[PDB]
Amino acid sequence: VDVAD
Amino acid sequence: MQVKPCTPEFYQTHFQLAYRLQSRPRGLALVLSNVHFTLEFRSGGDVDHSTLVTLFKLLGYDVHVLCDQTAQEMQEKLQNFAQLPAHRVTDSCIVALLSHGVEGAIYGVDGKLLQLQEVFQLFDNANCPSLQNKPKMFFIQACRGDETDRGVDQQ
Amino acid sequence: KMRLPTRSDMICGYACLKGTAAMRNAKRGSWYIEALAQVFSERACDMHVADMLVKVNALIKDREGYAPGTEFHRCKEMSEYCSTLCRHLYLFPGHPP
Repeated sequence: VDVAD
Repeated sequence: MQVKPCTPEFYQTHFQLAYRLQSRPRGLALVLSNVHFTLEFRSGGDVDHSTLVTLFKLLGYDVHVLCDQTAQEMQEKLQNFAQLPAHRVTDSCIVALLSHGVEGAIYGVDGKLLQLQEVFQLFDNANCPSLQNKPKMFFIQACRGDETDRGVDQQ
Repeated sequence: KMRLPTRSDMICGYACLKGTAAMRNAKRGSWYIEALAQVFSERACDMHVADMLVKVNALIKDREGYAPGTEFHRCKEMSEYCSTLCRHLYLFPGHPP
């Protein structure tokens, strides 16, 4: 899944 | 990964209107990745790091690497890197920084910030005379705020 | 004699825009680095760096978040670059052979 940097 | 070479003809027809870029190595490259913090673990940051080290090597750069540095360590080591003697005889420089960040700054592993203005200044015409008139590339993989972009419908 | 501004001949690629978050996948890494490496490996032979960063912008504009059940599902990102370059920046990879 995509997450925030 | 493979980097297609340019042709001799391409070089001949483009070199006069481009920065001089024929030194071997083309430049030094620094890849600095922070993955473990206090600021969640940066899952996938290992893939990013490996990818860039491989890329910059294939582009003909001598690659230096740093991992999980405090803000103070980043500042000191970026300065050491900018002051290296190799810069006089290379034609360009690459610095890639990968971490958490905020607008205009990036985090060390201690949750302290390093200002990007401070980073760029280390490589400028006053502080880094060996890189005067030479192209200096910076790639910054870091958030610049906490606003998630929800996206908008195309009309 | 010709003198220099204090700062010049820099190009800075940013993964996201001012105020916003950049996206990263557990398995594939950050969207921006993934795109950057794909474009530079394919096009460094015949495209200058600012123009490659434009191709990266195209890739990022088109991607969307996959994270069902959280604020990131279908989310977006936009990369940018800023330049004080004064010439074309070609990397001339593998020349001379």
